[PDB]
Amino acid sequence: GSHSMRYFFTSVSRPGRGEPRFIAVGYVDDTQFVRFDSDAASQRMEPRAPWIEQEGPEYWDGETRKVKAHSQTHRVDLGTLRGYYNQSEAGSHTVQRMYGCDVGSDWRFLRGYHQYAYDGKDYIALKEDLRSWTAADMAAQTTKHKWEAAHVAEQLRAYLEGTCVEWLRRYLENGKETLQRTDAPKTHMTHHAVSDHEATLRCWALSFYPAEITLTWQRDGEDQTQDTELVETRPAGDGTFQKWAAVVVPSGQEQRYTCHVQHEGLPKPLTLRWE
Amino acid sequence: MIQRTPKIQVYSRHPAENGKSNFLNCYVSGFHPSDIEVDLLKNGERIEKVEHSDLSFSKDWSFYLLYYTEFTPTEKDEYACRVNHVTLSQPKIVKWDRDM
Amino acid sequence: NAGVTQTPKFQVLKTGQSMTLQCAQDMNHEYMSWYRQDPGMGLRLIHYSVGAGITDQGEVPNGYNVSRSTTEDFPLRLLSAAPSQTSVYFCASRPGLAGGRPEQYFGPGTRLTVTEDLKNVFPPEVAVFEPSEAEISHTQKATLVCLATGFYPDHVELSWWVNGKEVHSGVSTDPQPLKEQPALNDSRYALSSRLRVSATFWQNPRNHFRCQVQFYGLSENDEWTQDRAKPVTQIVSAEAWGRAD
Amino acid sequence: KEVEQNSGPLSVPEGAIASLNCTYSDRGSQSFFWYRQYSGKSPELIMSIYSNGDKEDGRFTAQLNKASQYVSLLIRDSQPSDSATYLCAVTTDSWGKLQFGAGTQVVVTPDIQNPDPAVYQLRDSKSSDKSVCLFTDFDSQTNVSQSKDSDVYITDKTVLDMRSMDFKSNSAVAWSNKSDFACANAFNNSIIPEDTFFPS
Amino acid sequence: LLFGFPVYV
Repeated sequence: GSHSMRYFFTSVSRPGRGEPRFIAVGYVDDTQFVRFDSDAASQRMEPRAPWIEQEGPEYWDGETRKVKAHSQTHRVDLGTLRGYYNQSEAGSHTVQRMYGCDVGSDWRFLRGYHQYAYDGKDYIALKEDLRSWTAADMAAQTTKHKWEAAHVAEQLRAYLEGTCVEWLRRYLENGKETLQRTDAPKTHMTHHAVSDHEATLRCWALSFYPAEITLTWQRDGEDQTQDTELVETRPAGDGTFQKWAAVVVPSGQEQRYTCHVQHEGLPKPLTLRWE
Repeated sequence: MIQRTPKIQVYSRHPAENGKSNFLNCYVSGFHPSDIEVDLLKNGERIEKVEHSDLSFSKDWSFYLLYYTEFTPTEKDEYACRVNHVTLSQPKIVKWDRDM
Repeated sequence: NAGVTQTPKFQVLKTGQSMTLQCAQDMNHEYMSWYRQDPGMGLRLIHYSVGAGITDQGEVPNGYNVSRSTTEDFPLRLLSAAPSQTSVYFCASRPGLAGGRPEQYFGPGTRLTVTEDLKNVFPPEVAVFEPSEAEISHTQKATLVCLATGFYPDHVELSWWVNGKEVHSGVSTDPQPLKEQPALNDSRYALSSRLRVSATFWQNPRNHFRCQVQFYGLSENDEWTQDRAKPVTQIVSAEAWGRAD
Repeated sequence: KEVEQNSGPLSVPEGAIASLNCTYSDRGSQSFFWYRQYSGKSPELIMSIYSNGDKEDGRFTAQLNKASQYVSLLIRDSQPSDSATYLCAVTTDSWGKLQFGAGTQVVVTPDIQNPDPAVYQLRDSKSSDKSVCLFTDFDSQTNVSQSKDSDVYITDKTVLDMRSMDFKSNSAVAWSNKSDFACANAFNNSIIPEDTFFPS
Repeated sequence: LLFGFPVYV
């Protein structure tokens, strides 16, 4: 089905300690493909996936140059929002931005996006019409006027509906063996008695790509989020991801308690029960 | 401004068996701000050769970082991750568990 | 409204001379750019600056130094003038990181001629030619032509002026001044223009016709010992009247 | 040769469409521009286009195909005031140099509805020692070859326009000083039609 | 491929 390309940008200011940090990172689905960190040696955009080093010198030079302008808008934005919010200079403050685009299973344009946060809360985002802004506060409005008179949205729409989707597919078919794979979960179940009265059943799901998975626990008939302990989906660090879900069972009822696994690599949604 | 406490999970890339080369992960997520201090521990002594991923965020703007080290487990060695953030009164230690 | 201004329009330099071309920009842009333009290679980048304070070089940096103390002003200096710097120079401004539409704008240009010997500068002689008797007695229209001749550099501006006021309404001036003897690099120039009117406009003798030519040469604070009259920036005009035929 | 643009000159008469082309080589280019530069002045931006398809703005229409890397510009319904050279320019980002093409020169020839090709001789008002041969009113196909010597100086072909008869008419001029030269053999290095009026 | 035209807030 769907694919996406998303770029995440983080700029954090360092009072008394000079220039802000800037990290940018490029994803296609849940695969990191490029990075730039203001701290690392090179001071270029560097590759992070094998299917992208086959881009030539002119890709690398350009990427590096735009990631610096990104760096520079951010560097200035730190002191602009310090200004807007009349904040003290002695405080470290965070700016994040992510833009990107979704495409469907024909690879044609679905959704495009561009949000901005200042200290971890929405500042202004591009609406889904790619025409109009959502300033979160009253300082933030000044940016909205600035961006409306600088025709920002129009340049962004052009990118999101064009260059963003044109490049996603270039990436998607360069890394055909990597990105268009779907990796089935290696399903698994453990049983550990806590005291003498209770026991914990744990549905494991390992070695899957992509990171979209849902595991729901369920007794007898209808389901349960009244006893679900779910961990956040975590990377194994080899491209695949991991998740568990658990329950506090009254003992003897483990026959009618059932686990439910949904994914993209699972044709029929699999169902296990402790045996 | 927002501050969020990290969620720390300490685990292995493959199922653990004593004598197989493997990777021990400490994944910290859900935090804010980015300034986080994370080291890995082989019986309490700090592990030097520890890589980490590039900083990113989730939909709610919270950061995530995976920290990982090549290791070979035994029955006797105790592994743990040590995180420190502003949200903590003192640094956290989360001990690695085999079936977790 | 302004856009991108640059003084001067025209310049003659001798070899070794220093001159600084100035350029300015109303619109709050960050990215400015000097560019020379030439017949053999179109536009070439000299130097550019992507913010106030900072500057970097282009494809032809060499010979030209640049600075950017303010957002607004981006002056180009040529420290020692050289005959290979003879060109048209274009200021060019671009918004950069500050806002609004990728579009780059352009100054109106500075034509610069760098010559080895300053004795080569000549003003033009201007003549007005009266329409042929064969033309009027056939088409009932009347072409006045105007030769501007014997000038270096090609730094001129023709204008026709009837009865006191400037006509645009019947004129074709030549696009480019012609090399009179295209052997020399200091070869002088010639430029023609046409003005056509009706037969009854031409034959009314209250109608005064003048070809006007603004030449751009030496300043008045320049040393000049040679037996010729000093070729300063001046206007040479020719004229004719209406003929009662 | 990063932006290869159409060579020139491209000659079209009034009413015609004058399609221009430019191809570019950086794949990751993001804005595309057409400029207009009348001889002697500065390039003036006429068309910016930012994504695939056609962009319309009166008589101009730019097209963009990023897949085959081609920017076009068609000038629907030509005036003679469209005679210029048209520079295609392409950029990657806010800070990446704008890449100009070389230029295609466009000449809009005018409509002579009923020509009569004519050569005339003009004396001056006072005292400059050369006379003038105006060659005028002719067919828009006619060349004016300057290939004699450096004794006889000829101009190029130019177009005048009066707001009176709506009378667009072609001309060229030849002249020489210390000479034995006249008007009936001043353009016999060129193709003049067999109904040209020489004066007597 | 990154956006070409970021603007200050």
